[PDB]
Amino acid sequence: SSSVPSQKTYQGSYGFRLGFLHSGTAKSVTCTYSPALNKMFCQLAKTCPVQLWVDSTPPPGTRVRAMAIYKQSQHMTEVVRRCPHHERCLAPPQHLIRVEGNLRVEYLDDRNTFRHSVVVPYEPPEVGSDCTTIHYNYMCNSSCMGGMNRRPILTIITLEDSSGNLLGRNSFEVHVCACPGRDRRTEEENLRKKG
Amino acid sequence: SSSVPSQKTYQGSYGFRLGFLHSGTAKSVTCTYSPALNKMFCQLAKTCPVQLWVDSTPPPGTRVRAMAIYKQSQHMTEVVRRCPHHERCLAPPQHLIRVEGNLRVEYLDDRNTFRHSVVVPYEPPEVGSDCTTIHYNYMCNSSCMGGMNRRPILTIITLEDSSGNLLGRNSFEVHVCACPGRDRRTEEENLRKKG
Amino acid sequence: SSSVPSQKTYQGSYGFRLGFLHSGTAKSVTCTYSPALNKMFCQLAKTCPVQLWVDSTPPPGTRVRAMAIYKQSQHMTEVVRRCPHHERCLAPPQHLIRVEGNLRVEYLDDRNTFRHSVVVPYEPPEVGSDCTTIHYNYMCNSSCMGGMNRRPILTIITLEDSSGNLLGRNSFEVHVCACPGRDRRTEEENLRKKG
Amino acid sequence: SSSVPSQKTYQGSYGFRLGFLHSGTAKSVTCTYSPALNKMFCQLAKTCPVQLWVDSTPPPGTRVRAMAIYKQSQHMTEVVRRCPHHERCLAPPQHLIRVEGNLRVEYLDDRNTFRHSVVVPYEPPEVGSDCTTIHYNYMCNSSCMGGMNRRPILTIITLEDSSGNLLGRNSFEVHVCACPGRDRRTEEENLRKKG
DNA sequence: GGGCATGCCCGGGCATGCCC
DNA sequence: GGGCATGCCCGGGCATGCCC
Ligand SMILES: [Zn+2]
Ligand SMILES: [Zn+2]
Ligand SMILES: [Zn+2]
Ligand SMILES: [Zn+2]
Repeated sequence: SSSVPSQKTYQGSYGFRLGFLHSGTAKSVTCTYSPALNKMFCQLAKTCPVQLWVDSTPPPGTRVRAMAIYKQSQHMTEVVRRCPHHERCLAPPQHLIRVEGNLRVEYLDDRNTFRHSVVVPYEPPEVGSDCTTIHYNYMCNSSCMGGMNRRPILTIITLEDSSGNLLGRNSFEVHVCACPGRDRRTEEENLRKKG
Repeated sequence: SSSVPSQKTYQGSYGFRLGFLHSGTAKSVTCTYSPALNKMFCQLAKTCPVQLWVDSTPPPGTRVRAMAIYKQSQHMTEVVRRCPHHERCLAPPQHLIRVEGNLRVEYLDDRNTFRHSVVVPYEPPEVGSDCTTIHYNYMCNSSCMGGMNRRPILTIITLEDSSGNLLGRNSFEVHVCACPGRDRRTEEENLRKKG
Repeated sequence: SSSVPSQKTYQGSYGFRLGFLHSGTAKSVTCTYSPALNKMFCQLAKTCPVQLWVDSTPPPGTRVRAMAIYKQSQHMTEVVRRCPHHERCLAPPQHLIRVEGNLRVEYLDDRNTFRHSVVVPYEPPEVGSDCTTIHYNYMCNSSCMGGMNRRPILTIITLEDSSGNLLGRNSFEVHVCACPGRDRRTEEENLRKKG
Repeated sequence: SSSVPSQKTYQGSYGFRLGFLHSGTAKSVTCTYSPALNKMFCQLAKTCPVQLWVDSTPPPGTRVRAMAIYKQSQHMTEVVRRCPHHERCLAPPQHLIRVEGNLRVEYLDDRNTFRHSVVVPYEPPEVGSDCTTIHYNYMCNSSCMGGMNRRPILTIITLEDSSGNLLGRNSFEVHVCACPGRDRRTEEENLRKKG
């Protein structure tokens, strides 16, 4: 059995999709999302709100899981972990991705694949709104030595029922950096000029 | 009975064929496939994704075997092994080909032919995709002294049922090297100018 | 009592001084010493030869101690350590400075000051030469996150008798980096243009 | 105590010096010596005759020892060994340097420094000649992967009495290669043009 | 002996954490 | 927000085992 989780978008029978909030591109804005690149640019240990959108309401007991994988083919089979520095200085210190502001968060270390994930219960949007927001946190920069070490990652968000069935899957690239607005504008300019 | 395994393409009743991802020809790209040559150019100990495509779904318990053989007639009967340097510094150290990212990988040392092979279970593409990707690893350069020693090899991929029936066979040439982009462009140029 | 060791040059009654071998300024030469800056530029985990010169021969049992301290006033009281990444992947893993090629090397963790040092016996130059060379090793880049973190250090070399009397002291600045030739030429140019 | 043996020439009270025979510079001559570079160019596993010259006859029981060390500073503390390939395919297989045609040859693995050496008894030149020749053999190319790996070496010849006293020391650089005449002419031309 | 292929050295230059 | 320093990617090119 493969230890590499799928990243292919699966909107599923519930119409599962992600949403992200517009940001305003200061050089060091705390987070900013590029629709053209399907890529979040954000700062380490700071809030990265992700919206959950569904056409049909999931069944009770549905869970929302987040997992990071390296985007490039030569690194895909390597588990994404926190670097030794940020690990040394609740959430186990080896986990890259945290969820803030949720009382039912669980951190999994898969017994077979060794991959990390963080799971919270799915809550339908309150009577009166269109989506559900999760406050994620990335605890390393993409550049961290001994961790992501300048390798781009994807975050895989899966909607799963209590029985474990995959109900939906979406993914976005993440670049954790000191200056999200600068790096977003640079990669988007490179895309237009040399893409 | 012959100890030289067949390399002849046998697409079989299941329409078995291999696929490879386009790469972009940097001089030292980690892997790049040449369709004109049916030849993978890749770097040692780095991921080499190979796609499995089928027209019909194989029965349960189907396995996928990979095995290296020397391409040239005068070397065909010699077992392809890891060189002593890379052998010394679950995969046995003598095996050239490894599979990354699979929990059910098996390494075989044939009791009679002494040939090495690595086997994983066949998994059908997930509901929502067209092929299955295996992450292969070549643990020597083609040039390694005491190993391949600058001799070209073929990788033979066989689809086999649990009973051992050959369901399909495909093969591609491999050149493991420091600069796959350079060597691919050089051989393709030699093919055009002097082939 | 102060836990900050002295860096002031004390050539002493034995005429103790340090020497360094000229290098040739390739961009990524493994080590190169700048006399104008009294500064070694070297690569991590690679040999950095340091010459011991004396006018008078030290008594038997003399020892040679090396110790790193931060050069800048605001960091001087912080112990120089290996960063967590290089620590994790006879020399204790927390020590920045190692000595290669000596059978009588000792690594000290000071019980009171917590500072690290590495000591070898002093050997007089062999009948027929002018100095004694010690092969030092710096196990982090100056830029290492969670370690030196881009802060310049000094290496303090003390000649001590077996009783612990300070016989001599010398020091040089160290910049461990990927391209010692580039960084040396850049700092020397900044010194000339704006020093 | 240092584990790096001295390479400094010590002609000593017996006037100890090496001699080498003129060769004639075919591209692949089996061995050829460059006086300008004090450097032997030779082929692997082939005879490399070295002459021993003395002004005064050594005492009975004098021994002749040969030992290889890396010439460059960043490799000097590493023991010079045979590569895994030539080790796998009398003299222990890990030893680079052998002596041919001598019935009293000894191979030492130093218990403390781990360095290899090969020793034969010193014989004075027969009544009627000026020097004594030893037939050395280098069992790897300088290029061998996992061995010298393209790093230049020195051979240190020491004349020692039976008690262990150093009587004399000389050294020459060695380049073991397929084409000694080509590589000698190339390095000598580079010396004139860019030295 | 002439010349090719290939592992790796080499300097130019990019990206990114952080000083200013 | 502008700009510097630095680890490392990148293509040019050298050296060397071996084919011819
Ligand atoms: Zn980190
Ligand atoms: Zn190998
Ligand atoms: Zn470090
Ligand atoms: Zn060898």
